[PDB]
Amino acid sequence: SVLAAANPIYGRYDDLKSPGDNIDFQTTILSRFDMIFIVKDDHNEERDISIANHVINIHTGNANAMQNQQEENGSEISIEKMKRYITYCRLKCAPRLSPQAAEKLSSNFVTIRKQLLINELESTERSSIPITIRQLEAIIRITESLAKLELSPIAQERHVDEAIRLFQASTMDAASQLSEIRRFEQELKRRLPIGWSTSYQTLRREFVDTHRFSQLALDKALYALEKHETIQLRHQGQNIYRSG
Amino acid sequence: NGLDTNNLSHQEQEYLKEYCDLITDLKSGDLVDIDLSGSLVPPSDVFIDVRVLKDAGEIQTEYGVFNLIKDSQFFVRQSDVERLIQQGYLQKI
Amino acid sequence: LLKKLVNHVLSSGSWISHLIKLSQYSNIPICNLRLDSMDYIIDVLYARKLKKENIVLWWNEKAPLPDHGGIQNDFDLNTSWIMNDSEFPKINNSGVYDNVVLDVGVDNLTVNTILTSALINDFVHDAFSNDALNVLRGMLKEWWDEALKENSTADLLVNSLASWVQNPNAKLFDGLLRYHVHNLTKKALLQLVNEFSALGSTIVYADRNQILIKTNKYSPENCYAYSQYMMKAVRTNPMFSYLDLNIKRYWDLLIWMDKFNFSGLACIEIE
Amino acid sequence: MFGSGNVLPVKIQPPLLRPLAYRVLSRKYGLSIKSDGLSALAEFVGTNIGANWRQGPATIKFLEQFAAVWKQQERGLFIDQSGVKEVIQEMKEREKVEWSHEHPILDWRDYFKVINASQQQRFSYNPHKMQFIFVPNKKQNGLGGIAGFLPDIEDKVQMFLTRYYLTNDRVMRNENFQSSMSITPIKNLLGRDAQNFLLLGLLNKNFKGNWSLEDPSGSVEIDISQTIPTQGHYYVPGCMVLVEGIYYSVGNKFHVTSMTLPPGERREITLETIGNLDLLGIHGISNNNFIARLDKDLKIRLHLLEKELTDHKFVILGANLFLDDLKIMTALSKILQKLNDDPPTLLIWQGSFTSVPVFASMSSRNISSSTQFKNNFDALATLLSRFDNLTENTTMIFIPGPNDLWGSMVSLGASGTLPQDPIPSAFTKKINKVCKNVVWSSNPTRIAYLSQEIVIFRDDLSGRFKRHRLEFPFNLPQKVQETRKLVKTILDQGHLSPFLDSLRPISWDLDHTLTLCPIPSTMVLCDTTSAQFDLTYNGCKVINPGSFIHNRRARYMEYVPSSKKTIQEEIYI
Repeated sequence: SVLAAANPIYGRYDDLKSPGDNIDFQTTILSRFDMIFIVKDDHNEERDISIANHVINIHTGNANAMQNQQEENGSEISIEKMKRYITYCRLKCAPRLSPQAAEKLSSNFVTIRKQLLINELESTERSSIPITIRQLEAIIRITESLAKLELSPIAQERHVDEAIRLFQASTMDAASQLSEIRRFEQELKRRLPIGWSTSYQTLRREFVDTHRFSQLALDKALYALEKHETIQLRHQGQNIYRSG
Repeated sequence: NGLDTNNLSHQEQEYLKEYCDLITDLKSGDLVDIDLSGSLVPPSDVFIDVRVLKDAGEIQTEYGVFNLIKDSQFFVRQSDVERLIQQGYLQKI
Repeated sequence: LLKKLVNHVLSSGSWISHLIKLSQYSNIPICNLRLDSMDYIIDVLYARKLKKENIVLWWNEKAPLPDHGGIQNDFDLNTSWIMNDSEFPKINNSGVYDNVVLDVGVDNLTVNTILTSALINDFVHDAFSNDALNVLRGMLKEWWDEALKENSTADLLVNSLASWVQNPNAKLFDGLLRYHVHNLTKKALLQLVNEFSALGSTIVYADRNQILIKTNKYSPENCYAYSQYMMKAVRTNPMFSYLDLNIKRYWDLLIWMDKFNFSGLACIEIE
Repeated sequence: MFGSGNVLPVKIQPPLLRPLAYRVLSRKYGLSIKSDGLSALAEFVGTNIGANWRQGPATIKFLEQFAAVWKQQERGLFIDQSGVKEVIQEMKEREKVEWSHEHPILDWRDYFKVINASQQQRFSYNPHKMQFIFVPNKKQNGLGGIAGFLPDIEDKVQMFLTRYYLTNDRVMRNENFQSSMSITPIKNLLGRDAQNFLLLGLLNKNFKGNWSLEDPSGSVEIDISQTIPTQGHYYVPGCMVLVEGIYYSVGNKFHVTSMTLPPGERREITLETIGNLDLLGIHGISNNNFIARLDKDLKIRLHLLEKELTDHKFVILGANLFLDDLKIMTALSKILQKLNDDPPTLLIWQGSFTSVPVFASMSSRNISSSTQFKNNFDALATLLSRFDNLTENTTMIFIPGPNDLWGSMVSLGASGTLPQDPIPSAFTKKINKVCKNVVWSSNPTRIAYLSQEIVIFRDDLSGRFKRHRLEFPFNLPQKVQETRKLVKTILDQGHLSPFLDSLRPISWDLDHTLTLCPIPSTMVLCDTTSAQFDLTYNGCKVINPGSFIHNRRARYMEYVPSSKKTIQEEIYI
C-alpha cells in the first residue's frame, strides 16, 4: 500500500492558478492513486490560533500530559495496540458487499461521472485529476476497509455513505478545483437593487428563455457573485438576495 | 433475569416474558427452600471478601442492613451477596 | 382628580375647534375620524388616491396583515424575512478625536427618504408596487407644499406619516411597504455618509437622529463658518433638500466607544 | 377495593420485619429491597393488618403479590418507595376490578389524561435497527433555556427522512407491494434509460422551479404532462407520493404515467406491527432500558368498561369564537345555559379567542391588546361563575386558535410554527380560580380517554390544500366529495399537516406529535374553511364543526365514545 506526499510544480498550491498548471503528473499516476488529497492553507484566524495553541502545547510538553490522560480515558490507543489490531484485522476479516450496497455504489459512481461531464464541459480541456473505473474499485476498497475496522464480514450501507463522504472529501474536492460575465454582473447589479430578492425562476425565464446569455454562464456567474459576498442565496436556494 | 429489547421480536419478547413468569413460578410453591435460578457454582468458600463496584445505596439483607458505598470491602457470606454478585454491583472472588 | 375634571371641562372647546379644523381639510365626518390616532386620516386620504389611480386596495380593518386577495395567513420565508428583520445598521468608529467633532440632529429622515424616492434610484418579489409608491410620493409632495402655507393639519400629516408607516394598527400596514422604506432609509443614510465624506469629513457615529462627524479643523472658532458652509452645501444637494439638520453640540476633544459610552469636552453654543 | 380490617392500624417498623423481608420475595423471586421501599411496605402492611402482622399469612401473600406485580412490570431490579406507591395504586385499581368481578355492580378519572405537544414522548424509526426506538425527553435535561424551544441542529435534517422511512414502512407493509411492482430508491434511477419504475418520493419544487421527487439517497426532476392522478386525493408540495413512470437519460427527467398516495393501514395493524407499545403512556412511562408495553388484557378490560360507561358525552363547540363580540357572548351564554341543564364529561373549548391579532401597539393611553385579551378572559370567568354545574362536574380543555396571544405575537395572525403552545397561564389565572379542572393544551392535543386516543387539531386545512393543489393539463355533492378527499389525504399521509417547511414551519424537537404513524380511533380536525362533517375511514373517526357562527346559528356537537356516535346540534341565535 503506497502513501506518497508531494507539493505542486509551483511553489505553493495557488487557487488563482489553474489546476492543470500546478500538477505536471500524468493522469496515469492519479488514476493509480485512490485518495488524491489536495490540501491548502486558507489562513483562517480561528484555525491559525488553534494550531498555534496546539503546537505550543506540544512544545511545552503539555500535549504529553493530554495524550497520557486521554489514553487512560479510553478514546485513544497506543502504537503497539493499534499495530496488533491492524495485523489482526488484516489476518481475520475480509468482507464482501451486501446487494443493497452495490446499488448505492454504482449510483454514486455514475453520479460522480456525470459530475465529471460538468467539470470538463466549460474548461474544454482534459482534467488532470481523472475519475475512472479504478476509482470505483477504490471506493469499493474503502468500504471493505471500513467494514474491516470493526471485524464486520458484511459491508453495510452505513459504511457505504462514509466511503462516499471520504471520496467526495478527497477526490471530488481535488477535481473541483468574457463579455457574458461582466454583462451579467452589470445587468444584475442594475436589475435587482441592494436589499431586495429575486426568485430563480424569474432569472431563468428572463436570462435563458430570452437567450440574453447561456444557462452555464448564469450558473457560473451566480457562484461568482456568491464568492464575492455582495450577492448571496437565501430561502433554500430559491431566492437570490443582494447583501449590499 | 432469574437471579436490549431491540434485537428480540415481539413474539420472542412474549416468549421471554412468559418464560420469566414460568421460572419465577418454579421456585414458588414446592422447591422453595432452594432457588432454581441460583448459583451453579458450589459454595466451597462460605465467607468471601467482597468489593463494591457501583454505588447502589442502602440495601437490606436477611437480618442486617448493608451499604453499597462505592469501593468498599465486606467480609460476608457468599450466599448473602451471591445474587448481588450476579447483578454485578458486587464483584470479588 | 378635581383639577383634572375642571381641566377637561375648560379645555374641551379648543379640542372641538381642532376637530372642526381637522375635518375642514380631511374631508372626513367629525364623528367618524379618530383624533387620538392620526393614522386613520392618512389611510383614508391615501386609499382615496389609490382608488383614483385605478389600483386595488389592501385595506384590512381587523388584522395588521393586508388583504393580498385573501391568500394571506399563509407562511412564506420571503414575507417573514422582510417583515421580521427590523435592524438599523449603526456606523460606529471608536477612538479619540482632536478635531471639532460635530453633532448634527437629523429630523424628517424618513420623510426626506420617502419623498425623494425618484432621486435615490439614480419582477422583484420583495418590492412594493411602484405605482402606489409614486402615488404616495406625489401625495407627500402635495402635503409638504401645503405645509409651507402653515396648514397645521398638513403639518400633522407630514409629521405623522413616519409613525403611520411603522404602525401595524393602520389599515394599510404592508410589510413590503415598511421594508421598502427601511431599505431606502439605509440607502439614504449611507449616501449621507458618502456626501459628508466627499467634503473631507469623516463620520464618528450615524443614526436616525444623531450623527457625529470629524472635521479637518482644530478649534471651533475657526470651524464655525466651515460647519455652516458644510451644512448648507449638503442642504444644496438634490437628494437631501427636505432634511432638517440642526447642530446640537460642539465637541472639542472626544473619546468615542458608542452612544452609551462617551466622555470628553463640549460646548453648546460658540462664544 | 381491599378486604376490611377489623382492628386499627399501627405503625410497625423496618425492625422485626427483617426475617419477613429477604426470605419472602428477595430470595423466592429475586428483588432487592431498599430502605425507603421497606419503610413504605412496613407502613402499608401496618395499615392493612394491625397487630396481627407477626402471625398473618395475608402479609406473606401480599408480599408475594408485590413481587409478582414487580415481575410483570420489571420497572427495576431494586424496590423504590415511589415504585411501591405506583404498585400500591395499581393494586388498588386491580382489586377494585376484582371486587367488581366478585359482585357485578374503577373510575374514569384514574385513566383519563391530557398530553400536550411538549409532553408527548419522542419516537424515531431506524431501518438499520429496522424498527422504532424511543428517545427520552430533554426538557428536564440541561438549562431551561437550552431545553425549551432550542432543538438540535441535526433534527431539521432528520425530520423529513424520519417521515420518509415511516411512509416507506407503511407502503411496504401493504399487500400491493409485498405484487404489482417494487420501490427503487431515486439515486438508482439515473443511468436506467427508458425503463419503467415505481417510486416513493417527497414532492418538491427545486431551485430551478421544476417538480422533483426526493429520497434520502437523492432527487430526480419529474414532469407532470402525462400524469393520470388517482381521483379522490389531494396533491400539495410536501406530499410523499407513489409515482409510476419512465425515466429518460437525455435531459435527466422522469415522465410520470400515474401518481397516487400510499394506501393507509388500520390502527390495530400498526400496533401489532410495533408490538403494542403504549405510545401515549397510559400505564406508567417508558424508560431508556425498558420500553412500556400496553397489556392486551388491560386493553380488553378498558374496552369493556368503556362499553359499560354510556352516559359520557363530549361537547365540541364550533371553532373561531371571538370573545370580544357581544353577539358571540350572548350566544355562548345561551348554549352554556343549555349545557347547564345537563353537564357533560369534557367541554373542549377552542378557536381564535380574539378577532384581531394581539400585537405590540403604539397607543399607550388605551388599554393594550394583551390587556384586552386579559379582560376578555376575566369576562369569560365572570360568565362561567354563573353556572355551577359546568365548573363542578365538567372538565374543560382549551385548544389555541391560529390567532391567539402566544403564537401569533410575531406571526401577527398568520401561519406560524405548527405546534402552537398553550395560552399563557399568567393571562388567564381567574379561569383557574373558577374551574375545578381545566387543562390549557397545545394546538395538537392528544387526550387519552380510557382505551381511546383522541387528537384535537385546529387548523384551516382546506384553504391551504385548495390553494396549493397540484394543477394538471390532463385532468355527487361537492361538500361531501371534498370532505372525503381531505380525510383520505390526511389519513393516507399519516400526518396532520403534510406541507413543506416553506408553507408551514414545524418546530424540530416536537414533530412526532404531528406525525400520525399511529392512526387514532377518533380525531377532530377543526377547519373553519370547510363545512361540518363526520366520517369514518380506515378505522378512524374524523369530525369537523367549522366556524362557531353560520347564518345566525351556533353549532356544537355531542359525541359519545361508547357507541362512537356524534349528534350535530345547532342553536338559533
